[PDB]
Amino acid sequence: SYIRYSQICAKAVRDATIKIVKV
Amino acid sequence: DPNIVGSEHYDVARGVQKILQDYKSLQDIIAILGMDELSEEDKLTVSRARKIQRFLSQPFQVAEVFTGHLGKLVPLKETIKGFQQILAGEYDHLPEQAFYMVGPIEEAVAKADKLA
Amino acid sequence: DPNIVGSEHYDVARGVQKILQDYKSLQDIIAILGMDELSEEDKLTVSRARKIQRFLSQPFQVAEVFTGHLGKLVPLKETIKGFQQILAGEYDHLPEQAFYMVGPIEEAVAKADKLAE
Amino acid sequence: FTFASPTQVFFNSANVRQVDVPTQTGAFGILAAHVPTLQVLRPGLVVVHAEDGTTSKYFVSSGSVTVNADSSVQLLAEEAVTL
Amino acid sequence: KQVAGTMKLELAQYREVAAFAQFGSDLDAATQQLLSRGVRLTELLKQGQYSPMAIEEQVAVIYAGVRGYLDKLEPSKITKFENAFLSHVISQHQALLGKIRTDGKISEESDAKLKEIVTNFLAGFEA
Amino acid sequence: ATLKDITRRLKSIKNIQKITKSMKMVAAAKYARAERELKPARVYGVGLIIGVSSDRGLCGAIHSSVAIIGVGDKIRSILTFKEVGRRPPTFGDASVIALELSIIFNRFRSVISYKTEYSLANIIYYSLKESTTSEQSARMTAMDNASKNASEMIDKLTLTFNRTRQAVITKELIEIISGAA
Repeated sequence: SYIRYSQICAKAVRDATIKIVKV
Repeated sequence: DPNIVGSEHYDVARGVQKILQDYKSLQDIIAILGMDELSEEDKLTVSRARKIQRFLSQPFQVAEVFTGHLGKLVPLKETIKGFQQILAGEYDHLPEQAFYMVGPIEEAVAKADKLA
Repeated sequence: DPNIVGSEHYDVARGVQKILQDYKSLQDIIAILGMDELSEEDKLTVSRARKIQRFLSQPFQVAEVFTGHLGKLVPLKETIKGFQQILAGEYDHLPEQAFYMVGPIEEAVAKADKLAE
Repeated sequence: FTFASPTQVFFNSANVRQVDVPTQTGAFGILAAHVPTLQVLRPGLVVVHAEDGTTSKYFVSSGSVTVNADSSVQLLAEEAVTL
Repeated sequence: KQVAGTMKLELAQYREVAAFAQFGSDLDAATQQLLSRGVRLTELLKQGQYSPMAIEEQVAVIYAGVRGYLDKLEPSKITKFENAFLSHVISQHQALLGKIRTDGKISEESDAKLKEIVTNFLAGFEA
Repeated sequence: ATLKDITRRLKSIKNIQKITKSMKMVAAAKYARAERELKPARVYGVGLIIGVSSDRGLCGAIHSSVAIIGVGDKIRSILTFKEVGRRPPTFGDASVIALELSIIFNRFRSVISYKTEYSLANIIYYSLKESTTSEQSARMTAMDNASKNASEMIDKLTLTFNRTRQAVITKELIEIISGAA
């Protein structure tokens, strides 16, 4: 997915709350 | 006392009383916030208790002018049965005012039909 | 009075009283909104105040039948030091019931190990 | 031309000459008259050529660029910082 | 009369919002300021037993805070500030306190004299 | 009925009233933060049943209006995403929702009135930003109404306190007169 790719690019560019509930 | 009036009579009587005391405890939070701020457990007891309150009321034959309604005389077995069904959750879908000023449990259903 | 019991003694006494009085106003919040609403600074003072409440309590040597375990006498210098340590946050890692019904602060440390296994 | 991150908005419906944009396949310089296309971005710089000839340099990590049937472009990134 | 009149109003503005201090890190910036001025002025009114202060010493310590020099200073160390500030002015500026007392007022010269003291004292203290 | 019981009750409801009035200004300050950040969010997000709410209640008819997925722990409470409303919703939160995987949320109008690829996460972000601005302003009114209800309650108890205070004075006085006569 592109979302996973997009957030990885977000982590690198910042170098310059919700939790998972599954029944 | 279960030894005198029967085990079914006593349990229903104490059931009616338990839910009314539970409803009386929430009265403060209901007045401050609202019924909508209660949990799903509490909202269910509140709706049932409010229906039990009204089903406790009764039109009297002496008050045939003060109300304009018909006087109602309800047998014991039918009185026990009526409250027992509300406690077990059989009339949860029915509106509150249907239980207000009625005779037996059958009239609470028949009153709800007119409001449909 | 600082000029009687010492300035060290006096300041701990007022410090213990201050955090317990501040906790009382915090108790008014957690009664309605709950523990989840408090700030990280708030629940730090609450945990300390609750530990101080329990450390004020001790088993009496005439009350063997009521508390279960024997009573013990605590020296003054160890009493000032004990509460002083809790106010500094030296035992924020120790559990709450470790301070309940014990003698000096050394017994609270030993009880903390006994609650694990 | 609209350029915005979740944090701040850089341009609101320009009114601009051309914008250099990083795209998965190399780079695209979108002129006022450009074909209607939908493209996805990659880690690269955005160069905004202002209508008075001046230049604006920002950086983009990822996002999308949308140019419609008319002369309208909406560029949006996840983060855009200077410098 | 000069420093009290300002303090009276600022503490009254505080009491109308003081009952909402438990959330005092989530309100509007305007009310947060009233909370800050309130708590600092309160800490100034705290006094030790058997040690009453002369009027000229009182007005000088209230002057700090009422002019806003304690606003960006930790509430716990306001008392430690006061005792040191009072000890310094008693030792170094006997003439100033002596002038406030004799004239019975705050002259513009004494106001400026106090301003240079507190500003430079603050920077040394907050370092 | 005793003065002690009324004095205790007065302080009990006064504590509620002070807390609810303290949350009216909080939900006024947080709403101001939420609307300031909604302007750049509305211009960002333009181009299956998803319910958007929060874990934090006390916001009136917001959770009841919206009628696996489901963001906001109070929406699963009727029949999942948890830990929202406590802090303002970031894009990363809207990303995680899209990562795990036609949308219902409350759109902000004013303080009184409401209505109930890469692009998919942007809609989730748009709903999250719109929901918390709606959640906060509705909480502002909810606690304002609760602060009115608690104040009316204090007023009724104060009248009881004054009747009981008068009653105790007279009762003490009769016990003295009778004891003398």
